[PDB]
Amino acid sequence: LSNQISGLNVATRNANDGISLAQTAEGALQQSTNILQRIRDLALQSAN
Amino acid sequence: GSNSDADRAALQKEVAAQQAELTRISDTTTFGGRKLLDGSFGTTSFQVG
Repeated sequence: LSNQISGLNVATRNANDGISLAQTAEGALQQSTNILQRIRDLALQSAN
Repeated sequence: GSNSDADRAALQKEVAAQQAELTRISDTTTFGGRKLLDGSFGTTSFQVG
């Protein structure tokens, strides 16, 4: 049980690290969605 | 009266001035350096969707 609890603690720490990495991914992908939105705006006004 | 105005020549000058002024109305409508009603209107298509 001590081995199991220690492994589970370090695994929760690794999982939180992965959550932070995936949250950075969420932010970067939201930024790219904003860029693609602006690209759609400039493309549609590019009808000119 | 078909003969009363011997200045039909001056009348023709008036008409030619009007014609040149119409040809000028053709130009000078350069809404964007792209004078619309004369010359080069590529039958454009304003995208609205």
